[PDB]
Amino acid sequence: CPSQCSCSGTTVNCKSKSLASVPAGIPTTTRVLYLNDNQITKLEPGVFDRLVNLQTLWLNNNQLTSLPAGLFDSLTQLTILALDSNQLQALPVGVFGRLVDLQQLYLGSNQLSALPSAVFDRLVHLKELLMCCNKLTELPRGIERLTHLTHLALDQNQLKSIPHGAFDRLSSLTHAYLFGNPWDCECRDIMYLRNWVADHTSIVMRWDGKAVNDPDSAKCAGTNTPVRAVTEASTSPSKCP
Ligand SMILES: CC(=O)N[C@H]1[C@H](O[C@H]2[C@@H](O)[C@@H](CO)O[C@@H](O[C@H]3[C@H](O)[C@@H](O)[C@@H](O)O[C@@H]3CO)[C@@H]2O)O[C@H](CO)[C@@H](O[C@@H]2O[C@H](CO)[C@H](O)[C@H](O)[C@H]2O)[C@@H]1O
Repeated sequence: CPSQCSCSGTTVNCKSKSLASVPAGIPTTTRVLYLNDNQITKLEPGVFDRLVNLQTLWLNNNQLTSLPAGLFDSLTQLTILALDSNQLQALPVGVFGRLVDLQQLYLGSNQLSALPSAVFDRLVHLKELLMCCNKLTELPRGIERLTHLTHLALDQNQLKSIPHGAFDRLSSLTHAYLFGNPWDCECRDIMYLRNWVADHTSIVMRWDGKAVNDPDSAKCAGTNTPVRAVTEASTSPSKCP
């Protein structure tokens, strides 16, 4: 056990310990690793290579700005990875490529404006993808193939539309967060999101400390009128960015 942390069973608790770096002494037997709520500014390559039994890894609420390539490649049994509330500016290609059993991925509250094109291609069992509070301008490629998603959080980004058909195979969705985006309702491309929301009013959620069903929470930029109320006649292909 790291001297700054407490350990019990296969759980290592390094949460809220004012840590500036990942401490030594985490047993290779560890299955749950709390490193959240610290001041970790970077993760060294190979730091997780020894921890092949991890199933849940909490790196949220730190000061991470980048991740080295291959950082997680040994964590083949990982099912939850939390990276929210950091300062991640970009991700390397294949950063999640080996996390084939991952079920929950937290990326909200970073500085991401795009993702590598194949970032989710191997996450065939993913159920929750929460990426609020970044600066995304397009739906990341690959999300349309995460057919097992129950939770998809895209709120508080910079999305203007959703590519046609992107949500149609996400038939297990129960929670979709779309508020806080500047949806461009004069552009003809908004019609897919409009049509999809109108058919899935029960799964569009707002957030006041918790999920609250609100299909009007996806709002048009400027008028702040509901996206699902847009008429096609009011839109035009020539009014798109
Ligand atoms: C990894 C994760 O669960 N992230 C979500 C985040 O989790 C916070 C929540 O569990 C609260 C519950 O009290 O605890 C916070 O942790 C505390 C900790 O308990 C304290 O002892 C001390 O250490 O400080 C930390 C941090 O303050 C967890 O961080 O909760 C937020 C919402 O508050 C979620 O973000 C929302 O996600 C929604 C989709 O699910 C939606 O997009 C919404 O807009 C987001 O705000 C994190 O996903």
